[PDB]
Amino acid sequence: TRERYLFIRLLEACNADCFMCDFALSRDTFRFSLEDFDELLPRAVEAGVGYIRFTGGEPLMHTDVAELVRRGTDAGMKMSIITNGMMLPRQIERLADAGLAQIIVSLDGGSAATHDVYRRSPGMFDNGLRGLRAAARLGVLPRVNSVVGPHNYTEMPQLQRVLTEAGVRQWELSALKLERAISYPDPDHVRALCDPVYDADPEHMLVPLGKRFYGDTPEEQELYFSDSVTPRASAPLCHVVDDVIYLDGKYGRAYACSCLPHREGDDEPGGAPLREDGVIRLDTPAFRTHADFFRTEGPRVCNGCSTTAAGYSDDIARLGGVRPWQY
Ligand SMILES: C[S@@+](CC[C@H](N)C(=O)[O-])C[C@H]1O[C@@H](n2cnc3c(N)ncnc32)[C@H](O)[C@@H]1O
Ligand SMILES: Nc1ccn([C@@H]2O[C@H](C(=O)O)[C@@H](O)[C@H](O)[C@H]2O)c(=O)n1
Ligand code: SF4
Ligand code: SF4
Repeated sequence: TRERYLFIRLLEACNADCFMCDFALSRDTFRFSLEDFDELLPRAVEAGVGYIRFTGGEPLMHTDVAELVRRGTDAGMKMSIITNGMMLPRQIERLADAGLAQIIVSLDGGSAATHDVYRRSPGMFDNGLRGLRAAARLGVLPRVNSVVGPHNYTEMPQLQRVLTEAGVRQWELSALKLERAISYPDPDHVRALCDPVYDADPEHMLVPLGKRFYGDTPEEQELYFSDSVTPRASAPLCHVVDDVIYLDGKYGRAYACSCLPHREGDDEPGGAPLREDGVIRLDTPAFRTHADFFRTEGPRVCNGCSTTAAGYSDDIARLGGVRPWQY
């Protein structure tokens, strides 16, 4: 059994205003507690978890995020945080001293003039880049998440050499996901600008993780451009559901991957309950049933997968294993 990733949606509140996320302008009051994390830690330790990644709205708004990293690290967990970067320069020193192993910053443009518009938060791009440079010199692994659609794909060649020059060592480039259909006016122009980004020398240019956001095979690219179906785990099986646990903190839901919490599917809550009798438990029979469904059906029904997770499952299918921070 491999080293698993545990996502915790610490909170839903956020300080940004992104057009594409439900937590834009969220002032929700739920806060995942240190008491919850103390009960969860031994359960994740025996569940084979080696990575705990904090997400949500904006985790740097959680007043305990540094103490959570400190306690997770003291239990042997490789700690990671996904942030929009606005507060990262102010907290990266304390986070690094607390044992933070990886920082993920979400950038959706090659410059402040575009990113700060997409997230409607002037100064967020600049603070994200500072926090990445500061994390690099503090020994933290710097990764960037990018969401790309018709509105910003021409910026990706510029973001690539910005990230490269800044010392970022991992880059997720995944497609915009919305309920409504997403159509590019000219898919050939998307390939003409973005194929060189993926065809760059990884020795000199940061090329993104996993699959290309518009697909790798001609069939995947047709399914993405013509029918807005995002690339997912190929092959017959998805193996991400064995290595990833995503805890929707506010509600009581645990998911077998980091994209299934954002799906629609049924109407009753997705995933499985995190608690059985007020007691936090992992890999419950309901959770194993939830994961078993998407292990078989994921490659066939999942319209909201990410490029990182698709490449993760494929490496398990072809190679039998993944490198440390492949998720
Ligand atoms: C919900 S955010 C929470 C962490 C932090 N607030 C941030 O943005 O980096 C987690 C990731 O999901 C991405 N995301 C948000 N809305 C998305 C969408 N509609 N389609 C694809 N990715 C999305 C964001 O870019 C971010 O990298
Ligand atoms: N509408 C959305 C919004 C976010 N996500 C996923 O959220 C994950 C997280 O919350 O941590 C991220 O790691 C991942 O990059 C992103 O793709 C999604 O799948 N669909
Ligand atoms: S900063 Fe993160 S949580 Fe907030 S609206 Fe943007 S993507 Fe959503
Ligand atoms: S195929 Fe489905 S279950 Fe598997 S990683 Fe992608 S979204 Fe998750």
